[PDB]
Amino acid sequence: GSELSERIESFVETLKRGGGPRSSEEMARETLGLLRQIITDHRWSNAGELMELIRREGRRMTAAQPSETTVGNMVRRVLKIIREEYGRLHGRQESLHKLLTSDFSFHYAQLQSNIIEAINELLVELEGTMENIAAQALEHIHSNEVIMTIGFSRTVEAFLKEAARKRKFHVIVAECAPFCQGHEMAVNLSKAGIETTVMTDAAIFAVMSRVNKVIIGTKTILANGALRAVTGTHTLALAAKHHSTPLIVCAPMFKLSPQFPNEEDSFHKFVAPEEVLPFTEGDILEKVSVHCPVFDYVPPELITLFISNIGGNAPSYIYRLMSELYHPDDHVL
Amino acid sequence: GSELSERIESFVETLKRGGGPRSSEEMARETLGLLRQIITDHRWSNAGELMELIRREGRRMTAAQPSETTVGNMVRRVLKIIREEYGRLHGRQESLHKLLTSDFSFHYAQLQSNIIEAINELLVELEGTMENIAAQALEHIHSNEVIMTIGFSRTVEAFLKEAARKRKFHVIVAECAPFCQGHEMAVNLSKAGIETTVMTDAAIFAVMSRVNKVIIGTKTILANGALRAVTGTHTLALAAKHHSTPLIVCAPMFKLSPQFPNEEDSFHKFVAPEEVLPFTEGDILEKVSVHCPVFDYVPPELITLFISNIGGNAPSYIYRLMSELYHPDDHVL
Repeated sequence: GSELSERIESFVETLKRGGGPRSSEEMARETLGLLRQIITDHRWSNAGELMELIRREGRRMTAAQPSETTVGNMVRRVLKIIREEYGRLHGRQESLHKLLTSDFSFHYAQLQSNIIEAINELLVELEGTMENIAAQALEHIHSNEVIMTIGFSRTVEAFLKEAARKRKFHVIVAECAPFCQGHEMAVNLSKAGIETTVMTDAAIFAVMSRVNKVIIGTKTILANGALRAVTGTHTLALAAKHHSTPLIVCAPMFKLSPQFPNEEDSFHKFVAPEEVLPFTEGDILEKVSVHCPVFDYVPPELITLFISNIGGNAPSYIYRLMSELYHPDDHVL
Repeated sequence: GSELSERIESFVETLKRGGGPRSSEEMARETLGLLRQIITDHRWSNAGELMELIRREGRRMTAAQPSETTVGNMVRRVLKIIREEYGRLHGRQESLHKLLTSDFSFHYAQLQSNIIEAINELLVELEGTMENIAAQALEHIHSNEVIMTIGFSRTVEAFLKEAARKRKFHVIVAECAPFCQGHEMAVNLSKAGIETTVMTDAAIFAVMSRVNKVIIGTKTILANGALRAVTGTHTLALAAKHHSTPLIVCAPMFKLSPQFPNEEDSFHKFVAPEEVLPFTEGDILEKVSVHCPVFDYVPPELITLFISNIGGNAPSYIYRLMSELYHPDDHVL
């Protein structure tokens, strides 16, 4: 009751003010725990009331920070789990087969336990996602390869660290300006014995002719296979496509969002201009427009392969995965 | 004279039957020497008779073996030299300037010596073409590069041997089947300490993703910048273009031919089918048509740079280099 309300308010304020869970997996775990607490503590009779309550809470959390798609993905996953459990306990996707060959008000006592155990199984699968992704490193990295990365991705770091246990290769890291988090990735990889190079994004094209493949992380994966990545990733993808360099996206399954790139002006995250132009510039700041987008849109045609905890896939198959995780009626939320 | 006629007949029969000068430079030297002997021994009152007799001899030599463009190039170079000598001694290109602004057979008793000394200067410049081309190796090869070659080219071998004196790199050689002369190139490069790999042409597209640049020779350079190279070079150029891999053609200036790719069905050299399908196959040879083209046509858009004894040029500039060497009236010959 009161404790749940305080937790929800704290989560919303943390999302609004930034910070909090640095790891995306940690944020997904916290969202799943909050949803589990909402299901346990709040009073509901049938599946419809629970779905409406979850929809309202997910709407609030999404409006708190629209750029954090993991919270909305978790809300939609919980809604799909609830729908599946209700259909299994009560009854027995849109397609041509369904079109040709032709009510959540009922209450069941054991529905809540099934929902809770399904959520617990989802959390358990979430805990082992990084190791599952990293276990496929050897199938994609050969001897004396050159790998190009941008920013600081923990999944890519685990990928490269696992691959380095048995193979020798070179890794080039571009500092994702202004927040040059690529330096941390470079020093972490160098601490593991991998030979690493530090360079600015301005050189991404220049060295791209000597890169064998590109391995990057992402913030969100759209329904068409497009990426919401860190800024400068679109340029890296274009440079890789210019040289036909394969581009690999190491992204967990919980970063898939059933949204489409139709939305505008809310995609990129705009932060204070101080990161790009310091306040000490003076008078010229009065008549200069400074914009600092944090995220970038990458079209699906620039992506070669998606590596997730379930294996490797092409972007053209992403829709099917998105059909297996989310109900089409929960896209609007 | 009888000796000159017998030399011309021997040259023509050697061209018709194949073999003879293994290197292109040796064939150019022999053609220039034959033309000089023709000019000295034959009796001509004026420049017109000399030009017509040289045209007749060049027609005979070209008809002896059309695929050997070096002989015709030498004939046209000598004709242009004669034209320029006569114009300088007697008088003082098509362009808009000439169009807006707007006669041989005049004996001068001094043209022969000028022609002979110009031919001698051309031969002297020809002697040092290979070293001039190889002197530019260090400007195009960096440390730990990967180079891809096809067949056996003397100029590329000199290029790589000169570059290896100061730099360490990897060279991949594709055997130009059926005449697997790439084995000789690989062995020779390994004798110089360069690390080399032997592979078939079927693997070209398989390995171009790990190649930094492609350095190849050619048999002929066309007026539009196109190439007549060994069979299999077109697919190599297409694979390099697929990966935006720069393609460098190391070819001396005497391989430029003012002809255009309009000519068809005589471009490639067709040899006995024994090289592709052995005679021991038996009955199936009765109803099987097997063709063995020796040369391939490479469009100019697949070539990045031409390296010759005068430096580096783009294909789009080839026409100018072609206008500086040959008169437009001698293209038909």
